Amino acid sequence: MLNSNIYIIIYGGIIMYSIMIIIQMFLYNFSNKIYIEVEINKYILSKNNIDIYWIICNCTIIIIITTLNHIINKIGIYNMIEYNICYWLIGTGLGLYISPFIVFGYKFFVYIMDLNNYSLNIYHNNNKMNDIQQIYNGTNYNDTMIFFIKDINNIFTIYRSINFFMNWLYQMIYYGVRMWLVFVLHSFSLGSFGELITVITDNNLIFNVFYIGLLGLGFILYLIVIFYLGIQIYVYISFSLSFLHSTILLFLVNYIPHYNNKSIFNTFTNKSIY
Amino acid sequence: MGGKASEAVTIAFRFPHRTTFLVKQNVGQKLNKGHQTFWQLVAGGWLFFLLINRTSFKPKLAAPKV
Amino acid sequence: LIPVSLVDLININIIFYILLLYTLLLFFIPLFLASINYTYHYIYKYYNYNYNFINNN
Amino acid sequence: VYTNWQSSYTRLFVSKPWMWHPLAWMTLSVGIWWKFGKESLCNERSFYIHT
Amino acid sequence: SPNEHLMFFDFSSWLLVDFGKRWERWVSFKKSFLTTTRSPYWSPQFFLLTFFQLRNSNVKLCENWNWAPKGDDFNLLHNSAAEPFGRDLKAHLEREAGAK
Amino acid sequence: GELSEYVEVNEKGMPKPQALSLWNMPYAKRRALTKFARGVRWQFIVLFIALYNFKNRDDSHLLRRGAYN
Amino acid sequence: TAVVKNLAKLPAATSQILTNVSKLQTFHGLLEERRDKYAPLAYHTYDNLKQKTTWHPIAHAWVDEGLPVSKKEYNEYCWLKKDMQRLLPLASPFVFGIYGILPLAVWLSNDGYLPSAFSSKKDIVSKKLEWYSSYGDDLRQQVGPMLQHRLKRHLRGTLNNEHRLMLDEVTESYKEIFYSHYTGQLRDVRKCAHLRLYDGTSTVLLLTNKEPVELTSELLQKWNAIKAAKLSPEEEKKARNEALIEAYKEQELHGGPHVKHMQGYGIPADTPLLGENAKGDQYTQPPESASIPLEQLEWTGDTVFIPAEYRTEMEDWGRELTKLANQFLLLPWRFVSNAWNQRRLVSWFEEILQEDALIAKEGGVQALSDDELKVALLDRAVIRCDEELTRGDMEARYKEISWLMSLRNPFIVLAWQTGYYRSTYSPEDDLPEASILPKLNRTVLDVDVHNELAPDHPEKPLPRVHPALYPNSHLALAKEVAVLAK
Amino acid sequence: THAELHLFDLDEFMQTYKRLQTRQDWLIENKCKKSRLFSYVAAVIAFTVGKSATMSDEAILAKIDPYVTSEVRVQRGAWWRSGYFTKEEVEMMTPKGPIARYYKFLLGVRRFPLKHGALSWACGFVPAWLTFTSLNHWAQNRRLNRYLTQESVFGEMARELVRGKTADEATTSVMARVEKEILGVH
Amino acid sequence: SSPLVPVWNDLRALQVFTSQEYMQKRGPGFTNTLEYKLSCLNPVKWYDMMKVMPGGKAFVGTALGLALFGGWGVEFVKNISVMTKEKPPIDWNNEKLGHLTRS
Repeated sequence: MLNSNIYIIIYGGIIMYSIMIIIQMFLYNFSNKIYIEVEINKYILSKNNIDIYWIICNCTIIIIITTLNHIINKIGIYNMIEYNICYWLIGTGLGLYISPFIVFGYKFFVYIMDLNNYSLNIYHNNNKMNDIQQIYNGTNYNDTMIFFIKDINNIFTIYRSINFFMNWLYQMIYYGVRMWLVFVLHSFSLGSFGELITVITDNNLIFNVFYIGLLGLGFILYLIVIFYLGIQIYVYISFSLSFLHSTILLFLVNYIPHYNNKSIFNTFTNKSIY
Repeated sequence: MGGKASEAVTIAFRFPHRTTFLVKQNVGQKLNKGHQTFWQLVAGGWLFFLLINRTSFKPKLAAPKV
Repeated sequence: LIPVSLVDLININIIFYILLLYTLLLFFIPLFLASINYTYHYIYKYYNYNYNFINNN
Repeated sequence: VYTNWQSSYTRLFVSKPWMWHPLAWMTLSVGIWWKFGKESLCNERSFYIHT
Repeated sequence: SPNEHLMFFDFSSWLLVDFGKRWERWVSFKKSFLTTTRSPYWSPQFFLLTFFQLRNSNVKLCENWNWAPKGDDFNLLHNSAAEPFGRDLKAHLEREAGAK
Repeated sequence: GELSEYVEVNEKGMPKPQALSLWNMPYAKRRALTKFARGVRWQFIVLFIALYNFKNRDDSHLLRRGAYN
Repeated sequence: TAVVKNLAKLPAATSQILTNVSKLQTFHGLLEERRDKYAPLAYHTYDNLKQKTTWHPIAHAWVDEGLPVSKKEYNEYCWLKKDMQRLLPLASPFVFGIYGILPLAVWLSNDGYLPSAFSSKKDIVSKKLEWYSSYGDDLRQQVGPMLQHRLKRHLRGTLNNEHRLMLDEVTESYKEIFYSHYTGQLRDVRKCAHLRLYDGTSTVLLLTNKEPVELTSELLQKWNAIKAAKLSPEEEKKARNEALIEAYKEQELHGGPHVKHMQGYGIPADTPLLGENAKGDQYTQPPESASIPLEQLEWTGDTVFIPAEYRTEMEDWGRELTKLANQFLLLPWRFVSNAWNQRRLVSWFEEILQEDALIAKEGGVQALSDDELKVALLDRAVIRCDEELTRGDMEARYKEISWLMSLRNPFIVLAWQTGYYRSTYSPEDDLPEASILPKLNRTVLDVDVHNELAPDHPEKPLPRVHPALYPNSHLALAKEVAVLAK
Repeated sequence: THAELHLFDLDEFMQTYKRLQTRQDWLIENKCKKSRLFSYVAAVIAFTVGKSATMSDEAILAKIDPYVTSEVRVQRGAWWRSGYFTKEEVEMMTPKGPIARYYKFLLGVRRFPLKHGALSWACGFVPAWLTFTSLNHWAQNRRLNRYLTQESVFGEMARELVRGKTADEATTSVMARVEKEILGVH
Repeated sequence: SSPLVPVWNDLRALQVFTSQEYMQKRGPGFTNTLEYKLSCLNPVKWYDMMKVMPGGKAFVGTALGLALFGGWGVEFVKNISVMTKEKPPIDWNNEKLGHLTRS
């Protein structure tokens, strides 16, 4: 028939493998909470700290859980999930990307829509002509006959507003791709070396023996794998948060000094005068 | 690629002005308001605009005359 | 190599993985919040209002 | 003592932006799949690329 | 094998979904809901359930593209045609002579 | 520091030079330079590129139809 | 059930609804006729981010001192406004269709969702008390504690940043205000007023034809004295301008107004002259008003209130704290901006102040009955119906919150109110035992408002001194003494 | 409240068999597009006039007086310093648009003020909502009537659906004619 | 970012403060000119001065500019790499297929 437009969905083992990831969160009980508290209190001070903190906690603990199931609980998807690019771009990077836009999205949106009215920023702006240019002409700059080219101007100003929110996306993509490449290439190289050594020993059965030892080699490789991947995860987290700071959270630096009050027990009002 | 917050002004630099509540003495400016029949005529014009732009659905045009 | 593939970039199976994971996370949030802090015990035990009385004499 | 923790998941969700994050994540991922992976991979006209 | 360890063959089946039929049944369910509720046109229900569909259909029927998209009607790789002079014409005449 | 679209001011109300000083030239020369300048750089470049490609646009689809015969 | 019980009276309720609408229309016409000639214009102002309006009671909550209206009539006005708010589900069938009757059924199920007409009682006071005791106290008693916690965590901040956000001098007052449900001791309102130390100094700039001048207690005293003398306007304006130039010189010697050296505010200097416009050493361009002589300094009639609320401001509260404050005050809160809920809160605040003014005109609290005072305290949200206090305790509570609301600050008002809504439940039946002492009783004399109280130092709290122990207390309290003995 | 239910299936039919669209059908769709686009502006006008029927003088001066329209860029002290801005300067800072002139005229107009909130906003949103919905409903009605009076394949499909027939049956009945008369079946 | 940022900042400050110097030099009297009286009736000026207003008017102005002109701008940017490309003749519709008598 004509109206029947058919789509094929590739479905596999998802339910029982995804349940145990959330069920393990009661066992881990957010062991990274102290580290992320320290880092958040280093990088920002606001009432909405707890929000972003909780978000990062969830993301990081999910990463850790998946990594440990990838190292230990080797069945089905737990092996591929760290070797796959979709997980490294959408299951870890996208959440960290959208977290500040979900916590401080109001301020960032207002900031961006004010930057579409592009203008020169003056420190100690005690100028009067600046105000008249900003109100009458809309900007400090000369806006004569830009309506002639308004069609491009809109979108270009939009990019001009988000240009200082774009390197965050770039760094997230870069470090996600980095983690994917690291896992994939190191696993592939290690397996290749293993297979070449086994070919040498299968062709020379005087050497086809547990020549290092049954547990020695396995323990050493376990330590190598876990140390390397722990270093890589610590890198991906520390860099993600330091770049979050240096790219998005310096916008929100609003230091208010403490001013002593004097008229505590009496307040002037409209009825005091009128 | 792209810029940073370190290379730009803050959300406190932009919008640096806190709130100040202006009040003005009452001299009698909001008194003796005219045009007492303004909203009646406005509603009449609105309903007129809706009537001229109204179009009832006439399915009888689809009757099988053939 | 297998993971170098455009099919594995927008894999719907991993998108279902993420969906089920975070739906269950949302369901189990109120059990993750059920850890007790002992700060109000401290405040109750250590908060001592001034109990001295006034005596003009 | 009343708590949204034990009496209202709706008000709990509303009062915590860190609960909105996974939902937005889900919506964005599904929108990405709908825009890019749906017609290019899953449609019958575009399913032979898996070979 | 290493690629065998970098492979995910834990699939179970293929879910086949006729999105055309599902869209038809969705529209039918919307119509049934609006008829059973006897809702007017000014309702938010009617607006949400009708307006975006009508808008997108009106746009897709109003579209009058002078040219089709980029990778469908131009910018396509094409082998160079045979010229009516020089070597190509000589090859053509030799082909005609050999065939006839 | 050295932020974008940012400039400091001294006690005389003048912009302090971050890299280069351009306040030695007279007001007439400054007004001559700035009467046609705007707060927009890349759009003029994109517009000149578009005008170059418009000058060098293709008309084969018209040649096939006979608008040049 | 209650559905059919209210459907039985639904025919008899429409006439009363329309009569109440007519009364409301007449009353609003009268009140606005008075307001449009005696009240000033409070201009609309936007928040720090400049996208939504912000509201404060000092500018927007006006009190018609001289309102020829009975207190019960004003109660009727406010209650019928709330009934108009409650009549909104009648629009559901007119926007959803014939199946939009089930929302009306849910509306008619609970009597607390309904307006006055569905009540069997007649007097507005008994009707309000019935509604409160049935629905409103229960709804408030499940929002009070979580609002108190939100206020606490708004002061102290989130994620262990108390050493960066709290102040070490307001600490003992903070403890006494927020942890008095642990001790069982009464609270002093002045210790709640100490929470304003988080904010800056609230100022009032009078705008003149030359410069703005900061208002002071001295200038205000002089203006009140001149207003009381009832002089001709030719002398009144002259004395006002004399005091104005005196205060101008005073602040110029002080070093200008307080606003010059406050982050977020400021007075610009003279504008600069750019480039060739600079005439040698004169790098500035004074305004036109510099030509006017200083002796012609006259008040323009324009005023600028600046609360300088850096931590208390309603803008920085958030999406949740405002909604919970409106729940606790039984106001509409759902599906609206914080600006609209702010306006609703400020309107409630203005209503309470006008009601206080009318009570003071009608002879204070003691002229009221017991049920009327109970309903007033329920409106002020300082009493729950499971307390059964005395009359002196009720009067003292009213005086406390009346003075606290005179300061025009919702944060400290809510901090005070939420302390009276921290009730527990025991797991055992024998415990708590039946007490042996009588109920807590107080008087209007026990409230210390006429005396200042310094903030207690951290971990060095001081005992509470009764007002009677102060010198000349029999002289200071003579008004309250005459009111109570009479 | 009944034309959209048929227009859904009609639009699906048109999208599928878009090859069978004429110029007059194209013009009908373009007219519906024009009506839809003008309905937004009519809704904006109704919203403005409704909120202005419930806005106080302070709410109006918030939009006229440049003290309030300058809060983003200018210090408030520049307005507190008397003589900082001249009369002509304040005049050039005032908005000049037709809405500003309407509000300026509306200063001297009697109205029924309310406090700035949800009711002052709903008094504008409701007329705008009704205007938008009713204009789009009547536009779709006009579109359906034009299709029914249009002697074409889409007109025949619309007619057959207006009789009271099912979508699948109507598609089959019309394709039986398309195969014979239009396509020239073998 | 580039190291030319302070250079661009100097040039921006130059043009801005020179425009302000020009406004100071010409002084008052701008409202009597013809330019002002036309800008008072010019919709570009209305939109441009409504953009910077508060109450979400920056978002309104930006979204309006998008909906009106930015779509054509997106199409223009897409067509910049289309103008130079060889395209075929337009298969103009014969407007014969579709007519069918009613029954």
